[PDB]
Amino acid sequence: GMRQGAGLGYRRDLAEGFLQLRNNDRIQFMEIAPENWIKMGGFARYQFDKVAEKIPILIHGLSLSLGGQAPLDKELLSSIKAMIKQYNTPFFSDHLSFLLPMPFTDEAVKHTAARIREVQDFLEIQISVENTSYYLHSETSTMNEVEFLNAIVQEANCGIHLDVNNIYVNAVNHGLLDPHVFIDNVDLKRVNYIHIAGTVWDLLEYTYARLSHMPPTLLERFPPFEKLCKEVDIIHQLQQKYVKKRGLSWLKI
Ligand SMILES: C[As](C)(=O)[O-]
Ligand SMILES: [Fe+3]
Ligand SMILES: [Fe+3]
Repeated sequence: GMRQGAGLGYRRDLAEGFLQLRNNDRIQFMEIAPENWIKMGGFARYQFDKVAEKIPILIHGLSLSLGGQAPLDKELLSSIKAMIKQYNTPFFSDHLSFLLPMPFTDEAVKHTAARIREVQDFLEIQISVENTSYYLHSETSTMNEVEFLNAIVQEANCGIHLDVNNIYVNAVNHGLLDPHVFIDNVDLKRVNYIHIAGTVWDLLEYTYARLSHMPPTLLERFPPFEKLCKEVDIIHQLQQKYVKKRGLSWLKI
């Protein structure tokens, strides 16, 4: 325990800056993918484990493919459960995929929701689903992106890991959903984790003005460590502006 506030993602090449952090007052938590942890060497893992003595961890995975057709990877799920136990961190988020369009249909909602309920049963925790950029919008879609997300997470009864940039990117690429309409309609009571990497900064403020609580917010990004820490201080200063002005509580994971 315990994750709250503003954090930074772990990379083997930032290990020297992470290992010099004397506490988690500034970098309040870090993020790691299981796909990278699993394939760490002995010394890379040592450095990581040594940083995890001071800086708590959230697990955000790349490859579980929650809306995919291939059966769920039990070898991967087992490493996720092992990490949750090892680092004492009862959180997990991943993505829907990764050519073809991602159709926002009820058939895909029911399919994805059902797999998320299986992942939840195995891990014995509730997971969060991250909104991602998609390349091709399906002609067959019966709903828009925020409807789709909302529907999946309400039918799986899981959280939302909200990525601000991915909202902006789907608005730029497709022109289908105003990022302001997105945030106004997202099930914000379910957002327990946020990612941010100008107009996008303002979408963070727009979200912060509307959430029910203040979740952990990670700077997602190759610049030098202390620059990355100054960017994290700004996310945090922005969090405190909104916790103060709106009387919010900090969500602690
Ligand atoms: C780096 As992403 C598209 O999973 O927020
Ligand atoms: Fe992601
Ligand atoms: Fe992200």
